[PDB]
Amino acid sequence: QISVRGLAGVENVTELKKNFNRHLHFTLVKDRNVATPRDYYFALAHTVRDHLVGRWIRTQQHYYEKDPKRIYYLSLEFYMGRTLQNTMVNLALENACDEATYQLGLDMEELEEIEEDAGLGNGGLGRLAACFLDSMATLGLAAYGYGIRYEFGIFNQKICGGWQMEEADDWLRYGNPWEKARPEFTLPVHFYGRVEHTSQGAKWVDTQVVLAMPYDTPVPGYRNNVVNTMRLWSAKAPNDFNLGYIQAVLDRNLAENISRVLYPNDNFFEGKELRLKQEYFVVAATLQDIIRRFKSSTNFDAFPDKVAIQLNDTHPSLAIPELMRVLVDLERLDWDKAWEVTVKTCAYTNHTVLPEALERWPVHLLETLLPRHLQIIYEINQRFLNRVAAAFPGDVDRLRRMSLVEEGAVKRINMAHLCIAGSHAVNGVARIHSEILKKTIFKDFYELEPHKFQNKTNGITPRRWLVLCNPGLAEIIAERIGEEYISDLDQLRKLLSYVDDEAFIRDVAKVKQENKLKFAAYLEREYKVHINPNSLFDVQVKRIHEYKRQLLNCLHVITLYNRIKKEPNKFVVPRTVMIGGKAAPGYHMAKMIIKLITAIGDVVNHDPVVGDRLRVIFLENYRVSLAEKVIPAADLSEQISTAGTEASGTGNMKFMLNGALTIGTMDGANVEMAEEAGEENFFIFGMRVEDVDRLDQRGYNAQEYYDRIPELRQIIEQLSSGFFSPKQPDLFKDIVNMLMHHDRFKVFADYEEYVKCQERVSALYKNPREWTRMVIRNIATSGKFSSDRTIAQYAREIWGVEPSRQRLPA
Amino acid sequence: QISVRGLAGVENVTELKKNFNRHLHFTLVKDRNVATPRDYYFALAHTVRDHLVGRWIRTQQHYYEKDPKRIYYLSLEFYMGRTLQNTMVNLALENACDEATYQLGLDMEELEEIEEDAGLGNGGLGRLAACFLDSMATLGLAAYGYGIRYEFGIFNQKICGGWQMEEADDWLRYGNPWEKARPEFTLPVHFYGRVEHTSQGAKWVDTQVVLAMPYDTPVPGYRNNVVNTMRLWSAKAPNDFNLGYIQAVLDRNLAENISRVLYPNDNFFEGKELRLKQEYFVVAATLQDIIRRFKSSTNFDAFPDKVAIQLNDTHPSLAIPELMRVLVDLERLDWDKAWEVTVKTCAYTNHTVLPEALERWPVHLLETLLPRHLQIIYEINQRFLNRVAAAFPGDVDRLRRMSLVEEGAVKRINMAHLCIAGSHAVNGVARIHSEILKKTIFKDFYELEPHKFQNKTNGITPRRWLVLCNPGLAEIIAERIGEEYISDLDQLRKLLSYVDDEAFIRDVAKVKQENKLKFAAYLEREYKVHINPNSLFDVQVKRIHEYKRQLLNCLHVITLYNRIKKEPNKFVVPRTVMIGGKAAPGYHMAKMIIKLITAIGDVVNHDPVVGDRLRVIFLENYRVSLAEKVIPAADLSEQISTAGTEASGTGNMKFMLNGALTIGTMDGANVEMAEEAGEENFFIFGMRVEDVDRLDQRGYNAQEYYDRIPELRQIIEQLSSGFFSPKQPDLFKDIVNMLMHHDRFKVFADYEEYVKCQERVSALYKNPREWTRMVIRNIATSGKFSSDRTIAQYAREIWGVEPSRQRLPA
Ligand SMILES: O=C1NC(c2ccc3ccccc3c2)=N[C@@]12O[C@H](CO)[C@@H](O)[C@H](O)[C@H]2O
Ligand SMILES: O=C1NC(c2ccc3ccccc3c2)=N[C@@]12O[C@H](CO)[C@@H](O)[C@H](O)[C@H]2O
Ligand SMILES: O=C1NC(c2ccc3ccccc3c2)=N[C@@]12O[C@H](CO)[C@@H](O)[C@H](O)[C@H]2O
Ligand SMILES: O=C1NC(c2ccc3ccccc3c2)=N[C@@]12O[C@H](CO)[C@@H](O)[C@H](O)[C@H]2O
Ligand SMILES: *Cc1c(COP(=O)(O)O)cnc(C)c1O
Ligand SMILES: *Cc1c(COP(=O)(O)O)cnc(C)c1O
Repeated sequence: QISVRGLAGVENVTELKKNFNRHLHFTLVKDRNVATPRDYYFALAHTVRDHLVGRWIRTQQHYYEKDPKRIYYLSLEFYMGRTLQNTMVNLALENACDEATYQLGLDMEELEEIEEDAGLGNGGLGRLAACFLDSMATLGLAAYGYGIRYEFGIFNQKICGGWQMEEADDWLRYGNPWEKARPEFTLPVHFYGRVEHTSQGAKWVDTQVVLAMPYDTPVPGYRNNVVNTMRLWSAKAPNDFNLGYIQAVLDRNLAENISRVLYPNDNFFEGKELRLKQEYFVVAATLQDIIRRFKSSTNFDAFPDKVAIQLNDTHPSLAIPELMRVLVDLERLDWDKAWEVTVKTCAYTNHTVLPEALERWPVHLLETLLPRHLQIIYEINQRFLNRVAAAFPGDVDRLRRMSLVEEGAVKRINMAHLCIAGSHAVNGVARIHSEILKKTIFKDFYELEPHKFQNKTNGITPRRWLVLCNPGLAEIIAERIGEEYISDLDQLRKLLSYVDDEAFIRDVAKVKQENKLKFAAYLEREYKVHINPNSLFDVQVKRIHEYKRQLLNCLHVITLYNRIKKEPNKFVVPRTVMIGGKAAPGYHMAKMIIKLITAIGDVVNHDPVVGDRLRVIFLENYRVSLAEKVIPAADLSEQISTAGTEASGTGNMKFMLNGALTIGTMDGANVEMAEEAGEENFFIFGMRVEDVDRLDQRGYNAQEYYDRIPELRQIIEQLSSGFFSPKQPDLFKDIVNMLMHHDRFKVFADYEEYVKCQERVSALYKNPREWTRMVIRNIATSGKFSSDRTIAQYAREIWGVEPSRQRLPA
Repeated sequence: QISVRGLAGVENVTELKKNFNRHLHFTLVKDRNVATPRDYYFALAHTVRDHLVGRWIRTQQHYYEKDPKRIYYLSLEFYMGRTLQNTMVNLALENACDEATYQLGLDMEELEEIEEDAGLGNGGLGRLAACFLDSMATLGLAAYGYGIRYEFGIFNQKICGGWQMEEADDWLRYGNPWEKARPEFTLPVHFYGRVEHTSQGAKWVDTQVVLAMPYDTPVPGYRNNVVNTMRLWSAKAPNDFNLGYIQAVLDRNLAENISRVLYPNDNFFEGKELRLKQEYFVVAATLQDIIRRFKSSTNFDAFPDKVAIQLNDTHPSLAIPELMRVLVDLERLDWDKAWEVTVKTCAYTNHTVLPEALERWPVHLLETLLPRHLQIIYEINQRFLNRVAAAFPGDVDRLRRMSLVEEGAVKRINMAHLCIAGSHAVNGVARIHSEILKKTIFKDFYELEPHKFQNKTNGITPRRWLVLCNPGLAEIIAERIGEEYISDLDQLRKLLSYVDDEAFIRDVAKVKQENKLKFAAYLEREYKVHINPNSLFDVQVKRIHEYKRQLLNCLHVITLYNRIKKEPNKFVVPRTVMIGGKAAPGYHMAKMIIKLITAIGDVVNHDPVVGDRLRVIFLENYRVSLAEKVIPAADLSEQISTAGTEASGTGNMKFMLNGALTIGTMDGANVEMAEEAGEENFFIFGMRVEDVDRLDQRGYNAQEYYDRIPELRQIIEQLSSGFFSPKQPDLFKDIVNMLMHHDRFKVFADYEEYVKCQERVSALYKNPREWTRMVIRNIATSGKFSSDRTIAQYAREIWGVEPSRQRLPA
């Protein structure tokens, strides 16, 4: 059909069809008379994975021969989504497979919808990991993702009576065709025990063993024939484990629990033992692998020339004391040399602002679980604090603040402090966030080692997030400027010369309208609800969090509702307001916000006076595959975090790329997005970071806003009085009480400027042509936010390797 | 190489080779430079399973079109062993694959040794199930095996310091290439709840749901293109299960524990809840499947014309009340009609003599776990006892003895009683055992319903147990009489006309000698121990059990040792005595016997005066694949159970087929074996059943034997005094004490006649030609003990179906 989806050669289609029927028969053991859509999807998945195999083997072979420096991306989360379409895009098979399946009487789009998301992440951090792998493979880097193969990913969200219920994400039930088990590369991991000191140094003994079994998933680069590896570890009990008989076998589950389930907290630290086990497990098994591969090229001076280990937040911070443990206790390097090697090898990305998201592990946990690592951490602290004392003599307070050990009723290790000390590079994930790291939470560290601190602004892969999810927009762009932009997104600037082309204006608005029609129909088919597709699609999708201020949005929505009721016969620009996102199961307030959203919907969507002028939709089970559908359909992107709380954001970027205007605070990458597009082409409102700091000094009194803003007071009274909860009048008292007395995120402070700015959005939408010209200005300046740019900067400025766009042979 | 292994056509070999390299690449994702023997085995396994696929699909298709009566073999155990060689034998691929692998530079025999046993059974009962499936497929019956896919089969046995240690049998670690998951045919199974009575009848409510997910394994018939199915169920938690969050997900393991582990007791009932859950789980899920298939051909009169359900002992006895529950409560048939259908559908094979092996479930367990089933069982009992009262009026004692409910401190359901009442046929597994069922434990039932009681003497499949394990013997037989005997084993009688052929005598003894050489070398390679292969191979392999009297054998062994020491310079026929078998983990006495065996070995095998004249070897980890090696290597088969305790035995048959003479009691199928071969051609010793009964009436006094037999007294004194345990003098006091005061199996009573009969064995072995002529007489009359004969009798006399030897099209 469309050009960026590749060729459908007659040989190619014929071959795909015969291999599809071979797999249906031999692999699935079905005949065509009993197959279901699910079988057809599996037959297709196996057919496509076949084209990965040669490329994967030759790639891994090439890395063994050339021996380049190897990048290890350690993360506890990889939010991969579906693999089938991405594989077809990256191998230029999409049209051929479409054609092949079409001649077998099947609709490929319908088979694609059968694939489960690999939901091994919570949101932004996990998804960044996934975009990174894609960009690492596309830029020909010898890169490996390492993590945990959780049996259960992020829970499936049901809404029952307007409340979130959680169900186990049994993503492996039907099998994962994209993974290859490698039980032959199974490795031991140790826990508990104790430390013996000898003449020949320290010895970690009487440990419990858990086995780590790797599953490899291929990561195809974009049309370069590169296929990198994502290796995920699974926990298995040793066979002499606990070894009356029956109970011993059943207790194997205690060890295997380590890889059972993803912790579902977004920007929240929960200090549980099982989580610490998860962190050590991926670190211990990964480092053994790294070292094994290094030794197949007794001398570790070259280690940092052959190995970069990137830590995705502090979650794998134990890689630092583990690398030391291996080098000092097993390889018998002296401390100072081992440490040099460790620092030159490791680099730490911070993804975190909020104090309650910083990992601070109680010492008694580390003492029991990882006794040698705690000895090593203490030794790191002492040597580190000795350098602080020498540089800042007499500054005893600095010593207290910089210590890796926090004093308290419970002593804790500050894993962030461990990462800065133990890494040659520390970066944040957007310019304003990297500035905040230097000015506030890591000021002291910055003053000691200024050279370590960098910025690497985040990005998203334009393969999944343009070509894949929005083929029609990719196409009209490729019509004017060619295909090359897909791996070089800066080329979208060339679209600025089409900003006054009537035909391009028509095509951009046409694609948007088709995306809306298609998403609206998706809502009817799968969830029986009727949206006006000529309305403005106002969408806020991201995890449910106080700092992301879904509640500010709710206040806007209720304001529009009250304005319509006061003046029912006045014209207003119609909106479909859609909010979606999961709340962490233990976050009471996030769960209340979801409930308020659905409660608002029940009032607004059933008011006859409102008509189709205002609709409020809670989008259930927000995940990667739903993002691929709703983001191309959106007109307005809501990026409305309180200034200084969103480290970067990446949703923001996905929307800019996909033809929606942004309403947002000067937070995270919003700042850079506005700077790229021009402030005139962005709906910026509200407090800056500096304003928030001024408000904090004089004290945030929410009451002042309630007293001065009648529209706002009206809303608080409706919430309190049970306008939105007739049967439980007091349902939302916790929301009111928090907004009035304990709002860390200053929702009321931004309320007035948000409502005003929302009016400017409405006014522009009234003028389709100028709306669309502004969209073009956004798409055309979104180049910077390619994860290819991000990864090239990581490669050049941290890892010391040169990216490449040159294809391996096919 | 040899003829019964099929053709190696040039097309066929070329094709096998290319498919082996395709699977190595595409399936295993390896290149030839990094593959290990294990990869090669997997590539071969996938290549061979490919030839099963067409046959499996067409077979299952044919059964849907022809709609024959369907046989359901329900068992908690299927002791399958390895699948690769059996598949090749049954598809006539063995020589082609040999040739294909040979030209790739690989040794197929070495790849075969990499396959794990599927050890989903304890011994005889499980293995009979496996032989049955093979014979059902070979005889073209529309037959299905149903059971549980245990994650852990029978434990691996290590000997440490002469003691059994158990390790978890992680048979699935590397994947099972022979199974196909069918998660799409997942079915619910209910537990707990309670019963509500309504107007519309009884309702089972508030249940816990466990899902049953089927895995299908193909069962190829012998060269007929039939491929039947073995369907094994796995337990999965529903996704709303237990649904803080983390703990709920971890507790899914409670439900999945149902299919986690095989209970490792041989002829012993252990009344645990988890075992009862296993029994209901396979029954509930299987019956849903049976019924679904029946309904795709509201009227159940035809059900018994379209369905036979065979119960492998009482383990799936709940099929009877479950079938009633479905017919009465869900299908709303009246009781009497449902019952008729149930009786005509079900048939019960008893495998059990020993009182401690009979299943008697406490009522309080059934009350909690399966409340409706208990109501139904009680209703069955009442109606059954009403028929007893009418037939035997006034015989109140008979009522007590025949009740399904046993009265006691704890009330119990006698599952055997439930099976007789609820089945149209009840059979034992050898003539003498079926006679004992009619004369003692089920006398009362026999007098009520004489027509229900049958004999079906056991058998073994000559494919695994001759062709596969002993190709050289198969070949010399095929040289004289052709190939047809492999599916018609009665044709071995034709070998009687070769009993005085010098060339045949030479070939039979040659094959035996080659098997011994090969087994001896296997002992050196894998277990570093040096056996004289010119010695007589005296072997007793079977589970460790007091009733099987390994201890009698030990007494013989110690007697030979003491005779050598008394008269060191006298000639004796050299022996290698090998005993192997697992003990149940909780069976203290079985574990002591193993220890005594190794203790005897430590004395005898290190005595310089003994030389290579006597060796005692404990064969570690006895299992199906070890049986395939040692049974062809044996000269003397030890079948020495106390008369009346071995229901049948099947080891006995495997040895007769493979060219060993039998020393045995008139127990089990030993009686029929002797009758077939002639008593002159068998080493029969010891008490008959009648003798044991006489001894029981007057009282078994072990002391009398100890006082009258000096040789025996000497042995008891050595055991007591620590001759065999120098560092722990009293180690074996529990063995002595049991033999002297509490021997249920009357070891001393058979001692004298056993030693005498062992002397006759030694004397015959001194005359190779006459030894071998006797072997020929044994092999030649072993036809009856084919499981093809057994299954044909089940088909004709119980299931009402006609077997067939006609091939499906290829
Ligand atoms: O989406 C994100 N999640 C986390 C984060 C931080 C700490 C955690 C601790 C425990 C568990 C999960 C955690 C997740 N940080 C985020 O990283 C994205 C990628 O840089 C940024 O775009 C987001 O602004 C930022 O919020
Ligand atoms: O389950 C399996 N997955 C793959 C496989 C093959 C190629 C791939 C290419 C790309 C990504 C994933 C891939 C996975 N091979 C399989 O290995 C199992 C263990 O060896 C076998 O039991 C399966 O029959 C076989 O199908
Ligand atoms: O090998 C056998 N195991 C059992 C058996 C009986 C009751 C059980 C109860 C619980 C668990 C396992 C059990 C096993 N019976 C046997 O069946 C074989 C097949 O008919 C016979 O040849 C054996 O003589 C007989 O001993
Ligand atoms: O793991 C698998 N086993 C088989 C399979 C195919 C043919 C067979 C023929 C006979 C016996 C067993 C058989 C098993 N197919 C597989 O199904 C998985 C689930 O659909 C896929 O993920 C695997 O990639 C694929 O290899
Ligand atoms: C990109 C993405 C996120 C991160 O979005 P933010 O708006 O930056 O919080 C979260 N979840 C999913 C499913 C995504 O695709
Ligand atoms: C045949 C067989 C048995 C049964 O042997 P008996 O001597 O009848 O107890 C037990 N275990 C294995 C491995 C077998 O192959």
